[PDB]
Amino acid sequence: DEDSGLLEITQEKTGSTSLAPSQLIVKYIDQIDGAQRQIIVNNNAVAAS
Amino acid sequence: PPLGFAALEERTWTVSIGTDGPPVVNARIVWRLQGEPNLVLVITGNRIIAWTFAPDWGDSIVERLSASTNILQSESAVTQRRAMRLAPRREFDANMYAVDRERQLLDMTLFGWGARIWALPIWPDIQLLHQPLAAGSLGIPCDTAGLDFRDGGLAMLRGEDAFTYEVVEVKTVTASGLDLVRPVQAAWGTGSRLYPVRTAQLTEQPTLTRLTDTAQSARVSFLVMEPSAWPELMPATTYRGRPVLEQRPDESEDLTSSYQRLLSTLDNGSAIPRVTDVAGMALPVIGHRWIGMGRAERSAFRSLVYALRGQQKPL
Amino acid sequence: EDLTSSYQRLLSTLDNGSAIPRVTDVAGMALPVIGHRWIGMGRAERSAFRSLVYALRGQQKPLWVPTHADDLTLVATVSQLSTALDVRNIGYARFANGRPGRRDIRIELYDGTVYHRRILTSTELDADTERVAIDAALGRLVEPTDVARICFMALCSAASDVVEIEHVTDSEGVATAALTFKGVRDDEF
Amino acid sequence: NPGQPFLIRSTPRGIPETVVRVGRIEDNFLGDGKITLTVVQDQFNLPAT
Amino acid sequence: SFNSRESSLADGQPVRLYQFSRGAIRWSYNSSDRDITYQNQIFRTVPGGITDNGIICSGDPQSDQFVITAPADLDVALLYKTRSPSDAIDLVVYDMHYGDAEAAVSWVGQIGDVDWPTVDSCRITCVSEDELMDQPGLTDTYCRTCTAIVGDHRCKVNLVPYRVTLTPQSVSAWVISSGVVAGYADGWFTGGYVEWQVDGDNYDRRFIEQHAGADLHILGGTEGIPAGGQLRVYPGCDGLAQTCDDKFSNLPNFRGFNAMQGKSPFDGDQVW
Ligand SMILES: [Fe+3]
Repeated sequence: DEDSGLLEITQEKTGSTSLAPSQLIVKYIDQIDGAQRQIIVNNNAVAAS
Repeated sequence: PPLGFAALEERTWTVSIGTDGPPVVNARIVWRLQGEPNLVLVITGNRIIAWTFAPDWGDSIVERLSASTNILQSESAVTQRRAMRLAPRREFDANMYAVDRERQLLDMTLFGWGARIWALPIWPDIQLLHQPLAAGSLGIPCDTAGLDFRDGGLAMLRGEDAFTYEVVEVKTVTASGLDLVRPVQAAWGTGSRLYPVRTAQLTEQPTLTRLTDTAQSARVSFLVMEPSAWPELMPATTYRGRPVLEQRPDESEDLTSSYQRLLSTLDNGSAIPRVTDVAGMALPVIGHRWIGMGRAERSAFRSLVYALRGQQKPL
Repeated sequence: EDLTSSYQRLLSTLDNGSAIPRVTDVAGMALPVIGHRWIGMGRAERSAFRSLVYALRGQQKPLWVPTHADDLTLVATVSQLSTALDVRNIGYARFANGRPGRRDIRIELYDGTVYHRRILTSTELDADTERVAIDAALGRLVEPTDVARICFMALCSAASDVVEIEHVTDSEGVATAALTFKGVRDDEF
Repeated sequence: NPGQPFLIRSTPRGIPETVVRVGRIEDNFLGDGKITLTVVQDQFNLPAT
Repeated sequence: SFNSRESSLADGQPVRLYQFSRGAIRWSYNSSDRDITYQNQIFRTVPGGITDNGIICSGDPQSDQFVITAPADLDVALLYKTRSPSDAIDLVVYDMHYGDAEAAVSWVGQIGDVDWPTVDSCRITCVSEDELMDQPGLTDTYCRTCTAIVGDHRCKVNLVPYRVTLTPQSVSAWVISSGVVAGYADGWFTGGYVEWQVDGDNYDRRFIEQHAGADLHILGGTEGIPAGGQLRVYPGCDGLAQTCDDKFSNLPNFRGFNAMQGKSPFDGDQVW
């Protein structure tokens, strides 16, 4: 804290939300056969916006 | 060197150590004889030249005590202190003159010795002997109350002229005299000056101004390269476990006060500025002046300054 | 206007930390700095000074700059063939024992004749007197009563290139200027 | 040390008690006495399902 | 009290201690103006002071260096003036406050580089163990030679029986000559190294370009070799299987592949 050992905080970096992805593709290798495989991860909330 | 030693004979040579030579004494004298491993007598030490010029006392001599303490404060008015140098560096500023036989000696010394360690006597600590000092006597009975005398230090007797002087090593302080290890080889009667000696170096070579054919006034400034031990004592009064400054400041020069604040982030654009109180607290600033008119008060002030350690210790 | 002198040194690398500093002599040599002023009161002197300034070309061209002090005073007459000048002990041997700077002499007799000599080595003789040596001869027998000053010589060059010639009345009139000279190691060494 | 999470509070800035993870470290023990840290909000977690 | 003093707002008396260690020899220095005794070790005071620039831990070895500034006459740094010591000088940094007997370890590492920008100062760049991870890690090749330095943990060859202790006959700028080695076949010592005691339990090592008769060729010159000091010389392995077994009889540990295959694939064009 300011009185507990903090001097000054300068950077804030509020960031943004409208940007950033809505769908993510992950590619992995299955060691049983060594064939390329992929899975899909979706962000419905961000996708709608 | 080749000379036989008689049986049951002890030959004691006289090792005379001069005053002229390289600054660092790095000597290795080898006593080599047949059928015996080399027995090298190693002599080590340093060569220094003492400052033997009396500066006139028309203008006050300024003594400066400086220390380093980098302090960083947060948004709130809270400070953490990090006193760096335990022994403050001491600087001396004074003016001097040289007319008869001292101008040429000063010029030669400055040209030759230049930027090298000196043995600066403490001019403010001048002292006059009360009784004559016999040649070869061990111990100088003199006042040592509130003086810059330390065990294993140096002392420098002086006469009317620059030449009349001699430096001795003080072992300890008995509160009435100066224990000495080496006898004094010349007797000076009442009137000869006694000066504490501390190592010093020329911070900047003085700019000599010619007054006449043989006359030059110099503004010599010296800095001591040895810690200056001194007792640290605070004022007797105590309040909430802290010292209290009971001294009344001198009013000879008018003094004012101010309320310093961390009032940054004024944020001035083009239309109108707006100042925000980061902490909303005021830390007053006060000035102080005092007059010694005595050895005891000056010693107490020096102890207070040493105890302060810059901005570290509050009161 | 009162003038002073200083011993400028390359005394950098003080290396100050927190506990204690320590200064090291990179060269262990002192180069003196001397100031100079003059009055013209004539066209010829002003022309000569302008020629000197042009010849200097700033700090480039050096030239000896004798002092005007009285550092050394004789205490015993010296024969013409003798090279054992005796002077009052001013710690010269311990400080000055032969090295660039403060090793030149101008006798400057009463009549006006001046002899330029070159110190070779100084030896301590007594707590009050010394026997500083010279290079070759003196010219004649001179008693201590027939010496004005010694005024150690030293090679020096200008310290500031800019020179201000303050014209007051006219070309045929008074003028004032100030010059500063600093020692420099030159003359083939 | 790097990766160590800790809390920071600064009422004037309007930042409540927040959990952040240490990033780049640059400290100056002697001289300036400045200890400056770069931190990020704690949002790292590996779900088991 | 160290932590308490750090949290203290009025007792801050920082003092940084450096400890340079090389085996049985230790060098102790402090940044204050007086010597400090800690753990029965006294730290010398350097005229002019010793100071650093700060500690950075950003995860990048190239950027997280530690810089030390000290005079040019520093004893530990003086060794690097002529030739870098064979062994690395480990450095440990402590932090303590004057009047307290407790100290905290801050930085640990070894000397990375040393230079003397000015006669009155010297700059030392200290690197951490993390920087040793930038070099490759393949360390494997299917070649004919052994691919192993004689005496390494892979060769498993004991060089102590082959140690030869001798006093050199004559030392030149690039060649050190001794008659004892003249009794060995040419090239016997090729690839070996010479080690001799410098101080305490630390030795300096030098490789050998070639051995011929009574003359030994030293890579990089013979500077720093004592003319009368005792020298230990070890042989060298060429790496060939015949060389490995005839001389050292270490064929079972031979890591090379002499005649297993040079190119032969099983998916080529024509076997004949
Ligand atoms: Fe092998």
